[PDB]
Amino acid sequence: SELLVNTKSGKVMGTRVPVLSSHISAFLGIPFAEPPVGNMRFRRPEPKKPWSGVWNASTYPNNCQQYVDEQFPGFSGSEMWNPNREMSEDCLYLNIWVPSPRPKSTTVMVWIYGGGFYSGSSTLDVYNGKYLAYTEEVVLVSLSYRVGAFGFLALHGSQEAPGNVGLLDQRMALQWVHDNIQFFGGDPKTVTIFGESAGGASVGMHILSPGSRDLFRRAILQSGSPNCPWASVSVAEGRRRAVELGRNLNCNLNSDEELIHCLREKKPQELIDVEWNVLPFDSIFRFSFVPVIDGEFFPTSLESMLNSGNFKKTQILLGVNKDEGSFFLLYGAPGFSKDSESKISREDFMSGVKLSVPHANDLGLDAVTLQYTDWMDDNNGIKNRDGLDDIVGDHNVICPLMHFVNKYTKFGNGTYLYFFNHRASNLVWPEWMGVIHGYEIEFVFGLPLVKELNYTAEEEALSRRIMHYWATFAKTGNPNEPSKWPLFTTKEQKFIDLNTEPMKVHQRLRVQMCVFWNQFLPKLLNAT
Amino acid sequence: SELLVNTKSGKVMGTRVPVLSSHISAFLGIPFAEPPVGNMRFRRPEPKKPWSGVWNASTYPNNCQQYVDEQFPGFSGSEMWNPNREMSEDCLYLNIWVPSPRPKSTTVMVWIYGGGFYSGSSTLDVYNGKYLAYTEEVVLVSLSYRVGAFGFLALHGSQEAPGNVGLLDQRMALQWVHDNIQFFGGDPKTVTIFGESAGGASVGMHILSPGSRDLFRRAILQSGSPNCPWASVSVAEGRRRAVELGRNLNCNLNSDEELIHCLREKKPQELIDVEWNVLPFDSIFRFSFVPVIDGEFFPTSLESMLNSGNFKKTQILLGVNKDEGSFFLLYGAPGFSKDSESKISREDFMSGVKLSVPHANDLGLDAVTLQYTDWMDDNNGIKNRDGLDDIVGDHNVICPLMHFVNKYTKFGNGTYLYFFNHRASNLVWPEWMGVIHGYEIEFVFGLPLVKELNYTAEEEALSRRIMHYWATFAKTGNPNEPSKWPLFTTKEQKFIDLNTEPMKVHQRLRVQMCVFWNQFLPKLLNAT
Ligand SMILES: Nc1c2c(nc3ccccc13)CCCC2
Ligand SMILES: Nc1c2c(nc3ccccc13)CCCC2
Repeated sequence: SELLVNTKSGKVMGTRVPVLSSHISAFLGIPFAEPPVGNMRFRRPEPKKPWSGVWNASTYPNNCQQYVDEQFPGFSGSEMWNPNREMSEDCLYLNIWVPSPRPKSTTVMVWIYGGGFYSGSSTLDVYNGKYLAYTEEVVLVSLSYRVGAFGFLALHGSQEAPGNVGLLDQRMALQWVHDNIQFFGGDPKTVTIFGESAGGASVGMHILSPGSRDLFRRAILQSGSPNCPWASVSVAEGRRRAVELGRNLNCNLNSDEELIHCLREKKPQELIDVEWNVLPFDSIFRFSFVPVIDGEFFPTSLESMLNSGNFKKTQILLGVNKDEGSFFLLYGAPGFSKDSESKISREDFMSGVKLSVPHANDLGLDAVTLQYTDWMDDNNGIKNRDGLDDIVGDHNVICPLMHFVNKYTKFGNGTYLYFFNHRASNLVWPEWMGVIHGYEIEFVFGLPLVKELNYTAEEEALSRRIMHYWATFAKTGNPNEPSKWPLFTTKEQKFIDLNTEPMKVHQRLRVQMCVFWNQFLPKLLNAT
Repeated sequence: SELLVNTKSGKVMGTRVPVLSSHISAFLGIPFAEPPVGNMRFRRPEPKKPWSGVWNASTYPNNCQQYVDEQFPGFSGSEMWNPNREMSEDCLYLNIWVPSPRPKSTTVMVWIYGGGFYSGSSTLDVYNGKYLAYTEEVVLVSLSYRVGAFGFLALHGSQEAPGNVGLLDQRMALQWVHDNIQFFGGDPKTVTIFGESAGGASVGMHILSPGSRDLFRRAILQSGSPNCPWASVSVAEGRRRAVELGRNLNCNLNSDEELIHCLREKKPQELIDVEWNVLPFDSIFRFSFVPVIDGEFFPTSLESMLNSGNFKKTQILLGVNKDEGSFFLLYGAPGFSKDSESKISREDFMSGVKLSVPHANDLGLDAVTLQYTDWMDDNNGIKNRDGLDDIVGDHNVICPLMHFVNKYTKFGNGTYLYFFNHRASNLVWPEWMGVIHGYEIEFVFGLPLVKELNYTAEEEALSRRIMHYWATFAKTGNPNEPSKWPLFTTKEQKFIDLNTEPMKVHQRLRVQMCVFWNQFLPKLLNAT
């Protein structure tokens, strides 16, 4: 055996993959649900019928349908994130990298990919778990889940297209892992789900959803938080967008049945083509088809849940990157461009903030500008570029995350917080973008170990520390082997910097700005 | 003669006063209007009937009735500001210090005292013009004007008690100066009115009032601005307070006639006793009987006037002191005390801001706290003490002054701005109060020249510079004799520090904070 495994669904043949100077076993493309094609589009996933024979798990699966990014065709910095396999609706599979020799029972790390809920692949090279599995000796798996319309369309009172289906796909994979990781050497009672962006937000959504709390132990959230403004919509909104999509394809909108049948006949690409049209406003960092607060997956509003402790209580490890805004600005705010150093004028500055705070009213926008502008240097293009980069970041990633942390820490069983602020020496994006959203993942997956990728030795050191913290936290529940990375406490809110220097512990990650967003802004907008 | 002068009202005999190593002539107590006693209380001042004989002008006049401050009885720091002569309703007189030998025609400086409109005397030792008159060879005069109820009660549609009467008294003295300073060697076409606190606000009110624009050339405003929130009330409000006072003395409130007669029978002290009761709210830095925007003295709201250029266009010299709040906090905010270093708790901090912003709503207060609190050190007593000291100062003196400057500069003929931030070495108030409101006046009047007062030599130097700037500006219109004290421009808003070091020019005095008060706060409060 070694490469032959009997799972409760059938047998699977993997491959021996080279890792550094050795090998590992890899089982790629194991199906975990029935292909949600045909009349199953938009419906919740079915558990997969067992198979006879041996499933060949030697190649990656297809990727789900999604919007291909071709804003900088050929550019590696963007291309590295695009589906590198044939897209297909039939894309619910999972991959597992297992050590050699196969362990008896060891920790498991399940990776849930990001992509703003409209994109993502498990087959990307920055998600190749061979290095982590090998260096830390853990079993690592990667899920697949429907993104976009296909995974989050939500005609609420319908069985044909209830929302959150992509969320259910995640769960189903979590189930299969629970019920079969043992045959691969993993301990089902010690699986940690980790994810970034929408993945990190999904993770926190599993910590909240009653139905998923039991299929995992601990969780890691990277630049994501379930309460982030771009991660959920009400049923009403989902309906709104669902129908709006329908009219863009000129579907009969007299009933959900008609609407849905119609959408089920359209070719996948047609859906993607008009997907970005249904948003209700001009905005940046906002996605169309996202999780809906439907009353099932989430019993109540996430805010009540956070306030009542209605969530799984384990320990979590989470964090943020220094320049979370960059990517969003560069891709859709006027004035930024990849080959320029993007100095923004006050005109484009004000245009930017409108895009970042789509729900603010005049007074709100005014309030934001007040805080983010250096009044004694009002028209400085560099300062304006940077201020915008912090508006997007604080509003959309840092401040909601800090909110989550504070409400979770009251009842969780430990919290570790990091601030990743290192720019890879080989970054191909411009220096103005800084430490970009998505850029710590190279570290967590150990790509610096690959000398051919040109990282400095000091960075190799850094990913090994990161990988260890991640692994040790997954096993133990504390990232430190027996300097200490302090626990985060509501009292003395400590966190650490995660860069190549001697570690520094700091306190109160972005308080000043975060009280503005978490307490002032909302009141303002409500009073008005 | 020398000491005998014929004025258009009658002859006056002065005194030769020692000044340093020499002498000067001083004419103290020259009447300028008919004593507003009896049935004239509350009424506008009459020009004084000429007299026969020689008026003996050898002693100071009586002081107007006012509230004596006895919060720290015997303490010089407070006592220095209390009436040092018998108070009387008969107090409209003026004083003039003239050089020896009498000049032919020279610049004139008329001092209008401060006191929040409820107090003030011209006879105080820090307003003794012998040093200025001598060192700079100018004619210096000091007015007297009714303060409190007696000078600002305002039953609008009444001839018996129209408002702004104290303001008219100032004018009348300005008239007499215009019509007779020549007999003392002064040039009526080169009189500069200077004043501090309410005096500085009065000065700006003369620059605005059509009726006074012609009796003076230039103006100096120290820690005051006509648009400061505590300097004026609407006719409605004045009526309100006028009647409220009436009920505290149980006057018949069926008519202005009854009310007024009643108030005219009360002894002066009764009025003072309940004077502070009529305010509409708990507050700090707010006075009861103040100028009313009546449509006569001020044709329109001061804001329209500022916006339309409806004001005298000459050059002005104005400024602020570093710690304008101190005195107000110390006198009526909970937690501050003279012999303690007043570390304020967040409780008293929040109590303080409520007192400083009596018109803010919850959201407004919230907005202030946001800006003035150091969120990463929330409970620091020192930081809270200081923050409050800046709330009061920025809200009540610095920010309105900067507003005035900006609107005036568009149409004035030159503007010079200073930031006085030197703490006298012999200050008897605690170090936490810093550079207190009122404390530059010692400098402007040259008391450091008096060696018996114990100032350092470096301070002697400082008052001579100050006195020169003040004198030279009064003559020329520019404080610099032919480093330069730049003009203030709306473009590059320069100002200078006025302390014993090498002069520094800075830009944009308190922009950040001032945009909050001048533009944000008001909108907020209006939207809500
Ligand atoms: N497509 C991208 C994704 C991420 N970052 C990116 C950064 C730049 C350009 C494209 C990106 C973060 C994870 C999700 C996908
Ligand atoms: N009574 C006072 C006045 C001023 N400052 C003071 C400062 C401390 C205590 C009393 C004061 C400034 C000018 C007006 C009067």
